Amino acid sequence: LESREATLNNARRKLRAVSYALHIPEYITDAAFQWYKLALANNFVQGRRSQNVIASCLYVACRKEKTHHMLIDFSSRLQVSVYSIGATFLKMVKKLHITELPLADPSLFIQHFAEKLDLADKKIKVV
Amino acid sequence: MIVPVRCFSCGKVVGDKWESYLNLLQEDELDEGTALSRLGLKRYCCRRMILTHVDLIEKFLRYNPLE
Amino acid sequence: DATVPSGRPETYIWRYLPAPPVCIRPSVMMQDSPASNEDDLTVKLTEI
Amino acid sequence: TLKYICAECSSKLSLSRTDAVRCKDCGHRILLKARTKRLVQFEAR
Amino acid sequence: DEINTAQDKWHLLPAFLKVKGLVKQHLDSFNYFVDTDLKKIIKANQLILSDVDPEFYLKYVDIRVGKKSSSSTKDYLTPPHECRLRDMTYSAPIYVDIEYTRGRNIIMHKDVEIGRMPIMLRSNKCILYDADESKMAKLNECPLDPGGYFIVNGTEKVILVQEQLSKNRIIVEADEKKGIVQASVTSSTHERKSKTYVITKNGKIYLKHNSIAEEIPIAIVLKACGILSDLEIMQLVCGNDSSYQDIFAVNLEESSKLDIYTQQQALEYIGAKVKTMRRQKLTILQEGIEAIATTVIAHLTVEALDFREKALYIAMMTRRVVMAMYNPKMIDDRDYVGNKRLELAGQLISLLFEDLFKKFNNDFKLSIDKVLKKPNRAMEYDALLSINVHSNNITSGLNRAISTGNWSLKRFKMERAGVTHVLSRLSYISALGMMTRISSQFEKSRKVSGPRALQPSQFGMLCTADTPEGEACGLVKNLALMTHITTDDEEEPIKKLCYVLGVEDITLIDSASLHLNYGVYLNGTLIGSIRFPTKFVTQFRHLRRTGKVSEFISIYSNSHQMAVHIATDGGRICRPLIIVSDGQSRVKDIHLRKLLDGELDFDDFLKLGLVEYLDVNEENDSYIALYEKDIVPSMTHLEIEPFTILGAVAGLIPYPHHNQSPRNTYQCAMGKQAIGAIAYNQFKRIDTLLYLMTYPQQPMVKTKTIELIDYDKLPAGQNATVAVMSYSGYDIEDALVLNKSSIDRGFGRCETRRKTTTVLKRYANHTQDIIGGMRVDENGDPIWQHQSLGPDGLGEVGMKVQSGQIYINKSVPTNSADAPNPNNVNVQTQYREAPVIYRGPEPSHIDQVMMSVSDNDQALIKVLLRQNRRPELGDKFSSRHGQKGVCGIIVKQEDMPFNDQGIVPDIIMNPHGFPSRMTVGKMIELISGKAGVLNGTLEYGTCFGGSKLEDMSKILVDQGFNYSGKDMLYSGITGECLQAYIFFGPIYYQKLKHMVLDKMHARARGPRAVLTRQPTEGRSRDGGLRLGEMERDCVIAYGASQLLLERLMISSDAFEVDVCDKCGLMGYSGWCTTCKSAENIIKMTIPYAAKLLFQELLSMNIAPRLRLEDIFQQ
Ligand SMILES: [Zn+2]
Ligand SMILES: [Zn+2]
Ligand SMILES: [Zn+2]
Repeated sequence: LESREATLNNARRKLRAVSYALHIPEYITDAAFQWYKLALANNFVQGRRSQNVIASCLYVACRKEKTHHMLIDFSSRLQVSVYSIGATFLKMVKKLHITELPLADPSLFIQHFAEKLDLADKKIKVV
Repeated sequence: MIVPVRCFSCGKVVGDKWESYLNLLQEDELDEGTALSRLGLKRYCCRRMILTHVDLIEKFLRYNPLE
Repeated sequence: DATVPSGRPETYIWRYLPAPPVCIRPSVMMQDSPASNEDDLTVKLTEI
Repeated sequence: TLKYICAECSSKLSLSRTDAVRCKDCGHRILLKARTKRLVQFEAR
Repeated sequence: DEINTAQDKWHLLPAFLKVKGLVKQHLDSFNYFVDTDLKKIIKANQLILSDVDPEFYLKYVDIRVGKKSSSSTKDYLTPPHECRLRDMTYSAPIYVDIEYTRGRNIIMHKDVEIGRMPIMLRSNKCILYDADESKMAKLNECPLDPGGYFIVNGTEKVILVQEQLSKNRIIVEADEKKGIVQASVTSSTHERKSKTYVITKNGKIYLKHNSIAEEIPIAIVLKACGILSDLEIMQLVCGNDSSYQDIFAVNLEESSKLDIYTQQQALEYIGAKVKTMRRQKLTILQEGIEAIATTVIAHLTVEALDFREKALYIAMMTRRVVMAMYNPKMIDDRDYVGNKRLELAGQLISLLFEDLFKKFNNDFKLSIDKVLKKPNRAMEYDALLSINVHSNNITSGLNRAISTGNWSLKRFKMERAGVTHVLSRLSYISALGMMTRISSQFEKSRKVSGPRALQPSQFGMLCTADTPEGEACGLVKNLALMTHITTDDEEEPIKKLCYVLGVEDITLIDSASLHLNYGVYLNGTLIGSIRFPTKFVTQFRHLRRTGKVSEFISIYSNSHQMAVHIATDGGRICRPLIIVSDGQSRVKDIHLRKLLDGELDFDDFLKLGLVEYLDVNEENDSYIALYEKDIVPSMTHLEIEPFTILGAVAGLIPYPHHNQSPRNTYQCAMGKQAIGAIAYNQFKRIDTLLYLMTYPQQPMVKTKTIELIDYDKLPAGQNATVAVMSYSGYDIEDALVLNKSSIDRGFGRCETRRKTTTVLKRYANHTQDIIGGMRVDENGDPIWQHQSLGPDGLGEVGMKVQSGQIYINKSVPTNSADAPNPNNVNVQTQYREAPVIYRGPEPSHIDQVMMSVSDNDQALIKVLLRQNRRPELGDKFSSRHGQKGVCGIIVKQEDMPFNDQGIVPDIIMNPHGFPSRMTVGKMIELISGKAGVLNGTLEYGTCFGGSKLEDMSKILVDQGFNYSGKDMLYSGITGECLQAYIFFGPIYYQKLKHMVLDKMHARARGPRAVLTRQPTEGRSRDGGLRLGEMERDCVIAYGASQLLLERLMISSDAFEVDVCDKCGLMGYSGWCTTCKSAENIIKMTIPYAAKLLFQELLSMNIAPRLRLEDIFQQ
């Protein structure tokens, strides 16, 4: 519909809003929208906050890539608790039949910590 | 790049005279005109090969990919 | 003049308009995307 | 074999495929393919 | 070495270009933008505010580019040659500092990232600023590179020095059929783009503007400014004892018609017919809307109370109307060089940035109160969390406006395109000669060849011999070798300075006496009405030479009217000249020898008062002497060096003064095409298409210009041994003859490198691309197509490729756009092939292939091919003086002639150019070159000087040859001597581009376009050539009536139409589909482009009924 086109043209500004902020590259925003698109049709966006569902939808796309981004870097911009946005993440994954998923591998997070930590120029031996 | 192994117009070889013509300039400071007459380049078609040879091989080599 | 069917002056203002074939106005694929760069002649015929 | 080398570190990297595109010993992200061993046949004119 | 001031004033021209180079105008503009001209932006867009919750405020205190305030180190930056191999932008981030209202207490937070400014090379913010061939060797960047150009995402671009007419000044105009006009455009820096006109309808002065609904005659708009007594009007405009009272006398009685007579009644007649701008409140007084109508007009001068100084600026604007009606010889042209304002990069990138910066903090404003319209979300709400969503419109705004060179502004609402170009790395000076050029505005006077021509007021301002031809013939021009563009300083203190020197004021002088005296004009505005100007102006320069005022001023003082001028507006041309006091100059060669010692540079020369900058307007009054042997006791401003009227790209011509004048504008257009060397890092870079020569040589007849830009440190082309004569008839129309044995020794073997690239794209459904390769058959891995593809998929560096022969294998998935199914069922074979095939008609080699990643993690592949070739016939050579030539034949060595010693010439050119082309340079370049070989020393051919002739035949007679270089030689076909004498010697022949290996085309029957079903335009689109309308009329003049039908429908556009007979219009395979009987049909054939006319003409309501006869039975 025109109202259904207008509710995703607005919802396209939301995904490009946080991805400009957290340095999410552009091949995840476009990958994130189909997860929003199937959750749009299946009556998941009604009632809940607009800005609370799109970050939970984006974290599905950031988990599948196996990238260094946590979950609390979404919530600290939004100034809510981790457990608020985490609870509506759990009601997304089991409702919408997401079976295969990567694990939160902690070995990913070591390599990304060092660069903004501003340690010594021998940054390989610390890794 | 490096000096051409033969002259363009007549045909004789100039590859063993580029280091010699320089060594006749570092030691025994000497005219550019009287150097390469002693060296053996008589006619005026071989003398342009060493007068005007820009030697870009010493500046290309400092960008070697092997540190 | 008369004596032809379409010789009335009624047929000189638009009441029906024909649509051309798509051979005239072909859907050129620029392949800058998996979307088709549709030419300006159909998108006018749809706003009508 | 004698696989990919680095830009200024100049260290021979044999990276396992679809894993990474950086090099070791240095953080530089430009990997030059090194020359083959196979004979190539030229003329001399 | 007894130095003297007669022939050694040249030695301070290196003292100019050492401290102050050749890319002054680009480097010193952006460096003034970064340092100072950012702080004048945030100080005019500070204090972002909200109306809801009025105790919130965020203010920008200061702004910085580069380093922080915590670490305060230099930086760590992606190097420029590391940045062009990854399609990234070379940029540095903008840092600001802020304080704002968090809540209970305000908080001041530093170093907020809001964007990334691109920075041009060799600026003081990039890492290449003052390096010493060891830091710069680590960064594998060339020492001899000019710098001054962005490397935004790959390609490297350069903002060009635009120019337009002088803003904030008036120009007089004439026309016969239209009357005359008076344009006066004014652009104050805040929203204002306004031009006013002073027009004459049938003998009456008016004043129109594009915010006033009609015109107003000027007797209203001077009583509106206080000048009311109606004798004061004529006393200002006309003067006394003149015919100007008679021409102007019509406009006086229109005060009697409109019956106004007083300054109170004068205003409201304007604003009665003003076009009312929508104020949304409209407090219109009918008393103040006219008092501001004398504020939004002629925005040069603003008023406080008196309206007085604005009045007699309108009176001086309408006096030069009346004088133009008295004789139309007093008019001015808008092509004089004093009426042009050059404007640089950094003072034009600032018009873009403050558009982007105000667009930043009014999207960031409305994102705040969208949260602050909440009851709970007003206490703990912090604003810097949501700053980074808006930061991306600064970076992507700047990088999109540099790549696609069109700048979409809002404040002036103007859409200049073409403002950036990609620089050409064809040759060394092809990329340096672009950095000093001028791109004009084409104000749509396409009929008039006035501005297409060249003005005499251009001697040494900007170059005279470099200008293109063809479509762009006089609107593209180049700076000369000695040139500096001024900068505006301030007009408040110099207005206070001129009162001290003895000028009166505008508010005291009687209007009877302002025409009897002269008048100081400050930026076109009269303020003082000086008397005895020549004591006033000569005391002004003694403040300037000794250094009380800045040096970028002009004291132009004409005498056609009674006015003296000052100009401090900046962005206008100048050059320096040494002051001559009287019949003895201020040369003082004890100062000049102390320059060579190295403590007294060029900058200290103008600090003392030995030299100063003159623009084109200050050359109205001065009387520049050429040489020191020409000093008169009325003679100022000795010319410092006379060959500086030619830039660094026209400068390489040897003996330009002997040569003809159109044979210097033919070489600048081709010196930018001659192949050669590029830089020192040229085997490291990956560019789109880079020509190289194997063995280049520096020229024999040099110039002082080529050693001041270090051209001969990496030259282009090599000097052959020309024996100018006719030979075998293959050299008739300036073609030329070279020998086969010299080409095999390596005379002119070029080399051509060509990038090509791919990108491995990551899709929506999490599918990559793969580089699997070398599918096998029958005990062997390689196919014919994969002999040079390697094990890893990327083609193997070091071995050749032929036609066919995939060299980058690539597979792309088949579910390219389907929705991600969150499972794992059927994904094992989905990759269809899409390889990269080497086309081209010759086998070329693979030089180097690298793989890396771009700014966002999406891999890159950039393989660079390589082939070298030899100059067979068709390959276009030149002469460095402008004599093009197709190589006509390649004969053997033994058929070439030979002198007594055995010297076979390299190249023979015919004698039949020198009478028509009048190139006496090549006849001198050959004498000054041969004598340099025999003496072992290179010789100079400069402009307006150079090595003489009579001292050069003395060397040429000692060694044993002829006194005119014209030796005698035998023949190689017949054996005996030649009955004439042959002019023999070495001439520098640079090789050009435009070779025939990539111009031979051959299309038999190929691709066809879709809407027209004709052959496809473009050699890369597989060709087929256009038999036009100029060539169609040439055929019918022969009377030939069967190949005209064959060349225009058979071999081009044939198509078989079956058309119905009655109600005749075409249908498909066997139908009529409008009389559905399918009975009356005739098979014929017509062009396809008339099948599609008969359906376009049918789609609008026009019916082309066809009526047929049979051919036979007349
Ligand atoms: Zn020789
Ligand atoms: Zn490394
Ligand atoms: Zn019919």
